[PDB]
Amino acid sequence: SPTELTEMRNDLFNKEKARQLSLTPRTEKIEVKHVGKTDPGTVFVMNKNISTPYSCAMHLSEWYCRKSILALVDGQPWDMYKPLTKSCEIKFLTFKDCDPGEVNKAYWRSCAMMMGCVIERAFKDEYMVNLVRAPEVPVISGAFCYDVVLDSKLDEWMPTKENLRSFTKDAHALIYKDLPFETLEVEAKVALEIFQHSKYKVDFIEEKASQNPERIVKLHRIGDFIDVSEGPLIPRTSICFQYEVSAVHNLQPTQPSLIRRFQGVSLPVHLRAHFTIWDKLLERSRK
Amino acid sequence: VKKGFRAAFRFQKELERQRLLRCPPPPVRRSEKPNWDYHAEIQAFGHRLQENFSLDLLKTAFVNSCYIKSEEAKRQQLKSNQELSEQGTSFSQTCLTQFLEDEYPDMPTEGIKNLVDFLTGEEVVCHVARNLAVEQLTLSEEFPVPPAVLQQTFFAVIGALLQSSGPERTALFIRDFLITQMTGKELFEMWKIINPMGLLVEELKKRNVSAPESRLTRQSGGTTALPLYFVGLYCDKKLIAEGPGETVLVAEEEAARVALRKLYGFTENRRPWNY
Amino acid sequence: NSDHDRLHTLVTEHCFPDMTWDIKYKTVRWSFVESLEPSHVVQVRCNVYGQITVRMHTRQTLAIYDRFGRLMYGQEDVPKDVLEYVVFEKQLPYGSWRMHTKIVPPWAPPKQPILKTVMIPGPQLKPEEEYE
Amino acid sequence: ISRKWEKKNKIVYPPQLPGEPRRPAEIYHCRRQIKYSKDKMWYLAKLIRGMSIDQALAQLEFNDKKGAKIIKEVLLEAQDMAVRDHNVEFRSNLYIAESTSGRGQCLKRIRYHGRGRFGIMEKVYCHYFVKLVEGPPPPPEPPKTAVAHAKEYIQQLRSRTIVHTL
Amino acid sequence: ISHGRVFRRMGLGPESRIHLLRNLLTGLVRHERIEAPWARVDEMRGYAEKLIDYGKLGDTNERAMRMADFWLTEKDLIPKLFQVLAPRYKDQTGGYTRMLQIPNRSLDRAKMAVIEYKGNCLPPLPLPRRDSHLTLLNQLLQGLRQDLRQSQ
Amino acid sequence: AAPKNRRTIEVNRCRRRNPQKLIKVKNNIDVCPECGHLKQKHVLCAYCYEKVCKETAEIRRQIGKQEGGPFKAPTIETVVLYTGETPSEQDQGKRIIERDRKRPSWFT
Amino acid sequence: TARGTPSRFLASVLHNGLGRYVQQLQRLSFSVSRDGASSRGAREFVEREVIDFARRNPGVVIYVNSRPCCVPRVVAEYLNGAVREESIHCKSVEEISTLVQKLADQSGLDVIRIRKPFHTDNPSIQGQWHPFTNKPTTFRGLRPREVQ
RNA sequence: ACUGAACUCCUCACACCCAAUUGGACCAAUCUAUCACCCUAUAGAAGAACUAAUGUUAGUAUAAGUAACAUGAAAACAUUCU
Ligand SMILES: [Mg+2]
Ligand SMILES: [Mg+2]
Ligand SMILES: [Mg+2]
Ligand SMILES: [Mg+2]
Ligand SMILES: [Mg+2]
Ligand SMILES: [Mg+2]
Ligand SMILES: [Mg+2]
Ligand SMILES: [Mg+2]
Ligand SMILES: [Mg+2]
Ligand SMILES: [Mg+2]
Ligand SMILES: [Zn+2]
Repeated sequence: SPTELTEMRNDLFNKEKARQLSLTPRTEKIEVKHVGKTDPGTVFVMNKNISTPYSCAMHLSEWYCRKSILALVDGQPWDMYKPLTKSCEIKFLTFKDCDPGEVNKAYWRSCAMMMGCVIERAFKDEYMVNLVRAPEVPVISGAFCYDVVLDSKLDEWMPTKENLRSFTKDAHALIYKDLPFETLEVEAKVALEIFQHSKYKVDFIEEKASQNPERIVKLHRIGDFIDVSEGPLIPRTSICFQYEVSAVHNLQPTQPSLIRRFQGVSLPVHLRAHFTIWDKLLERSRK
Repeated sequence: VKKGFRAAFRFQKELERQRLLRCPPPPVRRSEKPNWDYHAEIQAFGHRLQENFSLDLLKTAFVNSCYIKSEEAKRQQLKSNQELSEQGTSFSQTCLTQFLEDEYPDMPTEGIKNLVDFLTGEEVVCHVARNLAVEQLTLSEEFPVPPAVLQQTFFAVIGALLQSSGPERTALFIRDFLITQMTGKELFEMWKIINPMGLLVEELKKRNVSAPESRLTRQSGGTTALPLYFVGLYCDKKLIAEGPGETVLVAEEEAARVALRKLYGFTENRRPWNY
Repeated sequence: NSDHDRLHTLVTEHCFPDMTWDIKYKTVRWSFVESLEPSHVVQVRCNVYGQITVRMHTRQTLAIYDRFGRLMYGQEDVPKDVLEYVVFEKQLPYGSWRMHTKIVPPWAPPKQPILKTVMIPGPQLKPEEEYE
Repeated sequence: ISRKWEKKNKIVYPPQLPGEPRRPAEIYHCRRQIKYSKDKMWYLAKLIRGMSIDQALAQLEFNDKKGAKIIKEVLLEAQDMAVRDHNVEFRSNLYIAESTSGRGQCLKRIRYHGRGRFGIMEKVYCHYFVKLVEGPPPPPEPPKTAVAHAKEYIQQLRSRTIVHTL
Repeated sequence: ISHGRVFRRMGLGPESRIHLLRNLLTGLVRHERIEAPWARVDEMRGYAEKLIDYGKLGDTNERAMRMADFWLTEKDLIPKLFQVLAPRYKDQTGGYTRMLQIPNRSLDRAKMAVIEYKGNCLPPLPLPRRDSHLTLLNQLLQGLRQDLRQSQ
Repeated sequence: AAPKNRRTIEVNRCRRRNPQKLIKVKNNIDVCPECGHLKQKHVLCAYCYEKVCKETAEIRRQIGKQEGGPFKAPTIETVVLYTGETPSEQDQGKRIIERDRKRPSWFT
Repeated sequence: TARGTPSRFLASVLHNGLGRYVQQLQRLSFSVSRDGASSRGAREFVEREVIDFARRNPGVVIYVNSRPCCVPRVVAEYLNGAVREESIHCKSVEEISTLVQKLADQSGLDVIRIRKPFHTDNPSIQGQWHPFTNKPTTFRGLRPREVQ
C-alpha cells in the first residue's frame, strides 16, 4: 500500500539519519568564518556535523535567518539545514542578491519537490502514480516542471481547472504547514534501498552516483515524502508565498508510457508580485 | 514606632498564614505530623467502620511490599499485605458479582463484569480509601500514596475483614462502601460502550427479535442550529425506547442506549438498592 | 555546595576569586574518584611565604549547569583523567597549606569541548573604516 | 524602594533531569531613574511586549520618542548579559516576555503662576523593566473563529440547569 | 480651506519665507549639498531649479543677473552660478537637484532632507537601487518580455 | 470649566490604552543590503549617510583650507583626488582637493 | 454575603447514610496549657469530660498535648481530610463540651452557603419534563401546515 | 376565584429595627501590679478607638501627558547670510 511504502521509506530515512549522527559523535569545534560582505571577520565555533548554516545565521541575527536562503560554504551552495562538516568560510545568499542565480535554482527545485508531493498524494487510491523526475529548467522558462507517469486508467484523462486549483490548494496547505526541508547525503546503496520500488528513481540514483566521484546522493524530505534532489533546496516550505500548479502537458514522444509534465509557478514572500503581474505570470506558466 | 507587641504579633501570624497559602509546604504523610499514635489510629479505624478487625491482620493489611523494601534499604544504612490484598480482591469481585447478578438478572455477563471493574477500579477505590482514612494508616514508601497502592491496601483491608468477621460481614462492608458508589451513576457512565445500536441489535438477536426500526417520533427546529430530534426504536410497530438528541444520528444512538438500559433493567427509575 | 566559609580557609585569597567567581550562579557537581598514581612533591621554595608544588594525576568528574539547571560542561557520569601541578602557599604563624595556583603547562591537552556554539565578532568597523 | 528585579537574575534552579524539557533562559534587566514620564514610557514598553529582541530593536531604532533610545540601550545590555552570563546560545533567540515602566523617585519644583500663585511641578522619573525569555516569540493569540465561538455558545446552552427546584 | 495653495506658510510671513528659502538656496549654491527640514527643502527645490534655468539664460542677461543678485546673498556665488552650475546643466532640461529623505533630526525629530545639485564633486549619496534584474521575479518578467517579443 | 468628578482609573485606562493612542508597529523597516544596517524603505540608511557626511566634512575642510577666506568660491569645477590618484584628462582645469586617505570603495 | 462568599451543594462524604453511618470526625487534638487562665476551662474539660467523650466516640482518636502554641486549641480532623481548628481560649467547661460535641456531629464539609436544602441524585421517577411531554402526536408525524 | 406584608399561623430560636436624651451588658489596643512566662488572666490606670470639622501634616491621584514654555538659516562649526 502507498501508506506502507511511505512509512517504510521514512523508517529507512530515520535509520540513515541516526546512523550518520552516531558515526559523528561528541562535539568537535569547527571554525566557520563569515566571509560575507556584511559583518565581516566574525567567526562561529560550531559543533561538527550537528550545527548548520541556519545556526550560524541564528548567531548573526534574525534578519539573516529570515532573509538567507542558501549558504556558500567554501564556494559551494549548502542547504541552510545541512549539517556543517569542516571548518570553512560561509556566506549567506538571499533572494535579492546581485546575482541570486543559485538561490533561484534552489527555490525552483524546492517548488518542484512540493509539486511532486502534492501530485503523489492527490489522485484517488485506485490510480497509481510514478514520480519520474523534476527536470532542471531555467527560471526564464517561466514555470517549474515535474514529470510524472500516471496510470493507463488515466492516460486519457486531462486535469480540469478545478483539479488544478485543488492541486494549488494542496500546495498552499503544505506551505501553511511550513515543513522544513530535511537533507541527507546518502550513499547510492541506501538510496536504492529506500527507492527500490520506483524504477525511475532507482535509475536516476544510479545516474547521480555515476556523475559524482563517489556514490553519494542527495536525498531530501519535506514530510513523509523523500525525493532525489538535483541540488540544494530551500530551508522551509513557508518561503513560498504565491504558488500555483498551472498546467499538465503530456509529452509528445510517449510510446512506452505517457509522461505528463506538471508545470507550475511560484514566488516567495520576499518577492511578492502584484495581482495583475501574477496573473500574467500564470498565463505564461502554461507552456 | 508605637509601643506594644500584640498588633505586631498578630501581623506576623497573618503573614505566616498568607505565606503558607502562597507557598504551601510539600504534602507530608499524617504519620510524620504531630499528634499521631498508630495503634490508637488503627483501633479507631476499626471502631469507626463498626467492625471487629483483628489487629494483627489489619496491621499486616496496611503494610505494602514497597514499604518493606524501602525499610530494608534504610536499615542497610514484616509480612506485606500481598496475600491479604489478593484474597480481598478475589472475594470483593465475586461478591460484587453476586450483588449485581441478584439485582440485575437481565444484565449480561459483560455488563456485570464492567460494573464490577468500575466499582473495584483505581479511581473509585482510591476515592473510597481516601475518604475512609486508609491512606493515613497505609505504610508506603512514597507520599501521596499512589492510587494503585491505595487500592491494594483497601482490598487488603477487605481481606482482613473477611478473615476476621466472615463472608457475611464482609459482604455488608462491600455493600456499604462500594455498591454505594454506583448511586446516581448511569449504566453507561460506569460501563463504557461503543455502538450501542449494534449492541442492542446483538441483544435482540440473542432474544430472537428482529432488528429494531429507527423512526422519528418528534422533531423541532430541524433547519436551525439547535434542533431537537426524538428517535424511537420500534419492534414490530411497538415502541421499545425513544431518545432525544441534536442530530438524528445522536438521537438514534441515545435511543439505543435507552433501549439497552430498559432491556438490562438498569433504568433510571428502577427499584433503588436495598440496604 | 558553595561552602565559601570553608573555601576561604581551604584556598588562598589569591586563588579564591578564581575558585568562586566564574562559578557563581551555576551549580557544579564536581566529584572525586580513586587516583591513578600516588601524589608526590615536585619542588619547594620560599614576610616569609611557603610554597610547595605537588604533581597529581587523578581521575575526576565534572558537570557544570546553568542558573536554569541545564548542563553546559562535561558529563556527570563519565570521569576524566586530570593532570595538575598544584602550588600551595602557607603563612609563616597560624596559616596552613592552601591551594595557591594551578600551573597549566603549554603542552597540556585541550580541555573538554563545550556543548554550546559560540560566535566571535570580527573587528568592528567605524564609518570611515573598511574591512581588510 | 524595591530592588527585586535585580535579584530575579540570581535565582538558581535545580539541575534538570535528562528526560526533562530544556528550561528556557530568563534575563531580567532594568534601568532606574530615567528622566522620563512613566506614562510616556508605558507606550514604548507595550509596543515591544511579546516581540523578538531583533524586532524590538528595529522598532525602537526608528521611534521618535526619547524613551525609545533608553529602552534600546536597556535591551542591548540585556542581550549582552544574556549571552555572557545566562548561557544564551544565540543573541537573537530572545523575546520580550515582560516590559513595563514604573514610577521613579520624583522631585518637586515650584511653577510660578500669574497672581502670586503657584503650582508644584514634579520632575518625574521612571523605571524600565524587561524580562527576556530565550526562544522564538510565542505566536499571537489567534482571533476566535465563528466555529469556536458558536461552540462556546452551545456549551453555555448545555450547561443550563433547572434552577431553584429539586 | 487651502484648495490649490501651492506655497507653504513658512517663517514669519511671506517676506520671511522668501528670505529663509533664499538662505537655503545660497547654501545650496555654495556647498552643492544641504541638509534641512524636509518641508523647507521641498519648498526650495523649485527655486533651485529656477536658478539653474536663469543661469542658463546667460551672464549678460540683465533679468537673470538681477534674479541671481537677489537670490544669492553671497555675491561670490553669482559667478559660480553663471559659470559652473549653468554650464554643468547646459545639456539637461530639468531635474538639476536630487532630494532625498534623511533620518529625522536628533534635536527635534524633524523630518529631514538632503538636497544636492547633481554632478557635484562630493561623495555620492547612498541612492536607492532597484532590485537586480537577476532576481526571481525579474527573471520571470524577462521571460514574459522575450515570449511577448517573439509571439508578437 | 472644572471637572465635576474625578475620572476613575478604569475610564482613564479605556482612554489612554486605546489603539488610537498606542504606538503603531512600523512595517517599512528593513536591512540595507549594502552594509546590512537597518533602514526605512523611503529613508536613507543612517550609517551610510553618516559615512558620507563625515567624508563630505573632511573634503569641505580641505576646500576651506584651499580657498582661504570668505567669498572665495571658485569659478571652476572641483575634483576630489585621493592618495595614489592623478588628475585625468577631463580633470584638467578643475581645482583639485587632495585627501590623505585612500579612495573609499563607495566613492567612485 | 452570598455573592461575596463561596457556596456549595448539599452533600455527604461517601454517601454516609446509605449503608451505614460513619462518624466523619476522626481526630481531636487538644492543646492545653498547664498554667494560664486562658486554658482553665480546657483543663477542667480534660479533667472531667474528655474521658467520657472519648468512650462515647470510640472512632475518634483524642490527643491531649499539655503544651499549646499561641492559644489553647482543639483541632478536629475529619475523614475527608478537612481540618477545623477552634480556639478554646477563655471558654468554660460547658462551652468546650458543646463545641466538641458540635465538632463530633459535624462533617468535614465546608461551613459555607449551601445552595439547596436538598440533594437528589434521582430527581425524577416519571421522567423529567421536556417540551414534548403532554404534547399530542399527529398522524405520520406531520408538522403544522405540512402538505402531505 | 387567585395574587398579595416584616400581620397571623407553621419548624426552630428569641435582649437582637426610633431623633435628642437616658439606663445597662460587653470591649480593641496601651501602660502598671501580679501572673502567664506563647503572645494571656485578674485587677489598677489613661493623651484609651475617627467613612466626615472648605480639619493639620505628608504621600499619591483627577483635571492631564492637558494649559503652557522654548532654539533665525546654512555650514568647513573657521565662517557667512537674513
Ligand atoms: Mg510677583
Ligand atoms: Mg510657524
Ligand atoms: Mg404571602
Ligand atoms: Mg410579628
Ligand atoms: Mg483620643
Ligand atoms: Mg484615618
Ligand atoms: Mg479630614
Ligand atoms: Mg498624567
Ligand atoms: Mg481637556
Ligand atoms: Mg498649546
Ligand atoms: Zn547602509
